[PDB]
Amino acid sequence: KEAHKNAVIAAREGKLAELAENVSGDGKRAINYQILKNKGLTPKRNKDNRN
Amino acid sequence: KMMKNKRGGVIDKR
Amino acid sequence: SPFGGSSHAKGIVLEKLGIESKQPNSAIRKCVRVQLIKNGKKVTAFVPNDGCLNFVDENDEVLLAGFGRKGKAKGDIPGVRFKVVKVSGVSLLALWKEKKEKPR
Amino acid sequence: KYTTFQGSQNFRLRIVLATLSGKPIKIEKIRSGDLNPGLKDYEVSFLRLIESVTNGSVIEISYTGTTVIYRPGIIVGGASTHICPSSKPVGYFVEPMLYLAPFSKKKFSILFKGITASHNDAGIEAIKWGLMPVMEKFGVRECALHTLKRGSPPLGGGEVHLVVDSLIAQPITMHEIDRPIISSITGVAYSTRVSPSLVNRMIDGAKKVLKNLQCEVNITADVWRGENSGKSPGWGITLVAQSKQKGWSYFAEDIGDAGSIPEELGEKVACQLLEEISKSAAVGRNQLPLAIVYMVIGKEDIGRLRINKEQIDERFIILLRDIKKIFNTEVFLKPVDEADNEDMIATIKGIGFTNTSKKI
Amino acid sequence: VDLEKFVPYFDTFEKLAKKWKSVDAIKERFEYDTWYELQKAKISKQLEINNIEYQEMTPEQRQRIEGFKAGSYVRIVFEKVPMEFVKNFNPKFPIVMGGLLPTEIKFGIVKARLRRHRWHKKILKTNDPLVLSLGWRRFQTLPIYTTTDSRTRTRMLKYTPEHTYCNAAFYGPLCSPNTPFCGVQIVANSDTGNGFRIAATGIVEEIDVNIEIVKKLKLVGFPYKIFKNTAFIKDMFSSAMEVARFEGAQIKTVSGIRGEIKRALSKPEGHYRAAFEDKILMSDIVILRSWYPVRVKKFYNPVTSLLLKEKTEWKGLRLTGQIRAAMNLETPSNPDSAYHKIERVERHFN
Amino acid sequence: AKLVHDVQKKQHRERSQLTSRSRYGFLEKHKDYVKRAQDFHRKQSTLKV
Amino acid sequence: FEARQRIEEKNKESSDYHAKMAHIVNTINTEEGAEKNKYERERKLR
Amino acid sequence: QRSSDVNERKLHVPMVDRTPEDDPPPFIVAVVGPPGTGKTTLIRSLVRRMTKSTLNDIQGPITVVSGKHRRLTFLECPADDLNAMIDIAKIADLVLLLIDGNFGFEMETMEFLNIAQHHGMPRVLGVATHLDLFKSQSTLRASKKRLKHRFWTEVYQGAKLFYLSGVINGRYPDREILNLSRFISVMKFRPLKWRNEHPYMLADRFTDLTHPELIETQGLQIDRKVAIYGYLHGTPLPSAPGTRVHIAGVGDFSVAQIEKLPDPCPTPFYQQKLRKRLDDKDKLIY
Amino acid sequence: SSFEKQQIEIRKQIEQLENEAVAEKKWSLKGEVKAKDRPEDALLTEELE
RNA sequence: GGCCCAUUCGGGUCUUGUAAUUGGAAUGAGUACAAUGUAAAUACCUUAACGAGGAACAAUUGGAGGGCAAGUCUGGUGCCAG
Ligand SMILES: Nc1nc2c(ncn2[C@@H]2O[C@H](COP(=O)(O)OP(=O)(O)OP(=O)(O)O)[C@@H](O)[C@H]2O)c(=O)[nH]1
Ligand SMILES: [Mg+2]
Ligand SMILES: [Mg+2]
Ligand SMILES: [Mg+2]
Ligand SMILES: [Mg+2]
Repeated sequence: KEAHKNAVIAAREGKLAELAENVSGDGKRAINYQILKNKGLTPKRNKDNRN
Repeated sequence: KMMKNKRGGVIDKR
Repeated sequence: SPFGGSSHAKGIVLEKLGIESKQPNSAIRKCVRVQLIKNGKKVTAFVPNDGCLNFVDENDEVLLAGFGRKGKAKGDIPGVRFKVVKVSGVSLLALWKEKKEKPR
Repeated sequence: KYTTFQGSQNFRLRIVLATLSGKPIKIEKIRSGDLNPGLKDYEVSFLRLIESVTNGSVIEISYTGTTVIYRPGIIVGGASTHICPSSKPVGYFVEPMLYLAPFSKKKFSILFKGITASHNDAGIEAIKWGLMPVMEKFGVRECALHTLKRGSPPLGGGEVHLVVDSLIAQPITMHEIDRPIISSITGVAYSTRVSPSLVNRMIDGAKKVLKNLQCEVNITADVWRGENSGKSPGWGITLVAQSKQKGWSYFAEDIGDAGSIPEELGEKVACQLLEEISKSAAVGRNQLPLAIVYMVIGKEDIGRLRINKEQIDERFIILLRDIKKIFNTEVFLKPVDEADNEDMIATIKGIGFTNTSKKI
Repeated sequence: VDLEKFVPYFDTFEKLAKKWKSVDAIKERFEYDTWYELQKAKISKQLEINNIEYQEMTPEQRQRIEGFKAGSYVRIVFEKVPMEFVKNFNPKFPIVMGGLLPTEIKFGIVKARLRRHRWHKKILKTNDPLVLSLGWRRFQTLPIYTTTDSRTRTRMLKYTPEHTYCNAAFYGPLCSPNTPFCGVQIVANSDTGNGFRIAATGIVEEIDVNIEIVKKLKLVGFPYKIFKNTAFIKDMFSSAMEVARFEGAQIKTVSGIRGEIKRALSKPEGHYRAAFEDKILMSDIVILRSWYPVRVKKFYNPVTSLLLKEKTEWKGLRLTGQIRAAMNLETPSNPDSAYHKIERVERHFN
Repeated sequence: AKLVHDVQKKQHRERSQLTSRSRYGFLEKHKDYVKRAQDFHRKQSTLKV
Repeated sequence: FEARQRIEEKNKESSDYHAKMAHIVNTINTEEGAEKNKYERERKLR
Repeated sequence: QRSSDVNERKLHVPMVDRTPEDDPPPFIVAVVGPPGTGKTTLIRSLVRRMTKSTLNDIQGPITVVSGKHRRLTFLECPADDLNAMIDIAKIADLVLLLIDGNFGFEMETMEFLNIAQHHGMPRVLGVATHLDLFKSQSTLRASKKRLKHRFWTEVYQGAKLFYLSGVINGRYPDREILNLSRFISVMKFRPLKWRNEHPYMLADRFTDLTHPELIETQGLQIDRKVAIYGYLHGTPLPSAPGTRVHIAGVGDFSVAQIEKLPDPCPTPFYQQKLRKRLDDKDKLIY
Repeated sequence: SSFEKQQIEIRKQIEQLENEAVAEKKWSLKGEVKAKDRPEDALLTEELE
């Protein structure tokens, strides 16, 4: 049981480390794609409409 | 049904 | 013309008359009482849906437009002729899609 | 800490003002030197009325009963019934509720049971025709006191229903710097468990004094008979002088005791109405305490009320001092520019009070 | 003499009668274009009256009534101020002072309509600390998100809705209804990361001293003997005494077959008889819907950034996910609650 | 679909029989019960005739 | 006893809600419909 | 039917403006931006034009007479603190939103806008800096156009967005700063519900009035008596002591004493009262 | 100092809350309770509706 | 198996579907060395290198239909209807 628990905790810790990998080394925080385009909630649209 | 939704109350110590 | 010559009319939200109706997304729930600022007359207007009902709260400025119904609907309340198109200078549809925030 | 007061004096007002302000108060040295010290039964009942219409209030009475500490809550209201002790009539308890009802979360629908008249306290018709109209002037559009059953002393047995359907943010700013013109005199002569002749004998007595006036006089004969006539015999009269130009009113009231002449009571009350008119400028002496409070809890604006030289008595001063102790507001009195009379203008700045208990 | 006596003092009856034999002394008594402009005129008139009256009052009388009017440069003295404010004073950080109305002083349950911010990554959880900004004040609270269930009750929610408003109840200084606010989970720079820090947006709807949030509690039992409509159920209750309390209660199966708790069986303890509108199966599970009250935690942690030396690493109660990580605790999980793919065999009958 | 997000029209997944009750079989839902009730009423109708 | 009280309270509450909802719907139809028809005829007159 | 539509736009909700008729307070101008975007240099550049006196160091609010009857208070909000970004957002009459054009929008720039929108939107001016870092004019124009249009989503369409190229001697170009001073003067402030219902003031100085002997006989731990100066805003403050008041980041306190002092930076229009341009002697700084 | 004293009190208040969020929820809080899950004779005292 | 017509019952026609895997080519927006240009300079024209598989190098707007829960509400003549 302890072996299973350690595996689950380690998996979460690795995922948290992976999320921490995303933060830029430089101090400045840039707005992500969602904030920039501000597309909000839209339906799912086909790719054929793109052209 | 009176006590259901009350928090205060007159505390008489006489 | 319903607004005395205007295509849209400014108004002040007085009360959400259907706030206590049990059935969600009912026609009554989408009705809000509005006072036209031009002449002070009280009227009833439609909100697009209960989701848009959250953005509207008392004493806001609202731009009203005629509510045109193509055909009779089972749950409609005939007599309500107006729909809210903007609140606090922002489109409800824009707020409803999370493309804007209501400025207070 | 606590705003401290002395004695039973102004008990209801001090409790009422604390509730409106939200400031805790302490009242001490209540009848310390009496053989029976402390609160009276009707005062304890009045506190029981306060807790029933508010929520979160703490009211602790000393072991000896001579000190009360009150920490007001929020005005909630709702539907309830109050059993008035025989020591005081319903009007003793209905009157303070007029100060709080329009600023409640839920509508006040209170059923009061007990004696419906007395020599010292407000009557049913005094509230209906004398005080409630003042509330209507201040923005309380819908208020009603229904008389389901009348109860005369000593055995009482009456029943009245107070319903204030109008909930408002705060009283409007008042502006009355003139002397209202009286256009007609109205009134109600009522009697319980006695012959109909008595109510007619009052109106003859009252009409005797008022017939010299140049206005119409129409006094109602509201005789109560049957199951709803209460448990004891009693009779009384209430006269109201009305000014339809701005809906102002002045009134006088008194009831009859055993062995008293109905004609004399009609004459006495008719005389008192004229005396009240002579002593009034814009409101009666018995309406003045009600009007001033609604001025204090108005918006942050200067309201103006015209008052007479006679209305400034010992009672008037103790009211203003109590208000300042609670609200820190000062009433500014200035003379009018006229020379026909000695009236002043009482100018008060509202505290910007708002009905925050009401859900939006 | 006193206001308890409503009726005012009057002279003796015979004196008044003589006084009022003659009634001569009192005989003397007997366009804007738009609605918008009419309102503005009413406001301007009242503001004009204020200016006129204050001019009539003396300068000392004026200050006594209206108080120190805006634009005045004033010196205000305070006592019992924390020493850390004087010591850890940085002129770069502003000192903002705001007056409080009587309601702001009171503490109680604040009812608000609240939504997760659209740019916030994660949804908010009940009883999860959230730094709120009401009026002049900033503080950390534990809010409870609720739903009306078609305007019948205040039911506790587990999380904020993904893309809409939900009712929220939290304990804090009372504020007037219709006051908007915003919420943040983290204020310290160390924990800032890269995401958007504005978590919740909402508006206060009501103020109360108490609230009756309630959470659905379902009692589950299973059938062990079935006779057409009637069936005997087990595992719902522990003793026959409990069953008697719930006799006549409304119950149903997963299939939707409605029934009633008829009687408690003498043997074994806790078993009871029920009747259903139609015959139930052994595989079915019977449910009794019931409601259990929930209490708001009275937690108040004002954000005193200026008192701290750093002024930018204020930290309070942590989030549940952070707490679990620190003590290396697995996220609680129930195997039965997990969803699996369901393949249905074609239904045939004799 | 007018004035309805795709989030509102999200599938709600179906639950399964408890492991303790796995022996008794598949947990019947409303659609399964309708099959039983309809079949029984059909047979009883013919038998009554 | 408690079962009796709950049923009577629930029935009373339900009846009031239906009356209240009917009232607000009926009054809206009558007053706003009158203006709706009253406006429409002027447009017809025009 | 344009006339009817135009007349409609003139209509709003009737409101009460509590701004005093005589001697109104200086307006609070909050300079907000990411760290290193040029908050300090902009304040120095603006103050120099408005006063002709250059400040080597700026700390706390800075009051200047920018017009014949207009006074302004500039405040540099700490860019690393979110708690600061909240309480200025509740009092700022004008917000100079600095944006790094080369880098683009940042989180804290967007975070402040969301805070302001929910707590009462003030007047917002967008100021774009670091445009000299661009090497090509073509990309500069596209970058400028993208920033303006996104900025028009957060703030009402047609909102003014400025452009500052580079810094010389720690100052922006003199002409461009002149335009900034121009648009600040013409702009009009509308009342806000929360600012018109409470009294508030931004502290101009801070002072400790505790006796030094008390600090010794008992210790530094002893609570301190403090006097705070500043201009009053919003509704009038009651004269009598004991009024309950909240200081952001400290707690709730009661006013022990209060008194009015003569204006340290009086507006010239008042003095002359005791078509014409502002005199050079008339403009003051505090 | 007075500020330090209340910080200690808050730190005590934070610590207990951190433990409650970790602790397993009471039986009533858990949805779909069963006779085995809850304590015996609990329903008698709780006064549910 | 797809599609078409048809109120109705049904009728007509045939290479179709993938919500499967996979290959090498083409180039523009951009990132940009130059020269030409001009009083100088911007701009135009011309021109090295780099520049695509979620080609995430991530155009939208509007409309018509569905379907799902141990979910919630309402009216009833069980299991239904809204
Ligand atoms: N190239 C360029 N540099 C600029 C510009 N505006 C500011 N800077 C530089 O940015 C640096 C920081 O300027 P500051 O005025 O201190 O900005 P700040 O907001 O006060 O920065 P902090 O106080 O540290 O948070 C200075 O070295 C300036 O030279 C600009 O338009 N172009
Ligand atoms: Mg700086
Ligand atoms: Mg655009
Ligand atoms: Mg390919
Ligand atoms: Mg495109």
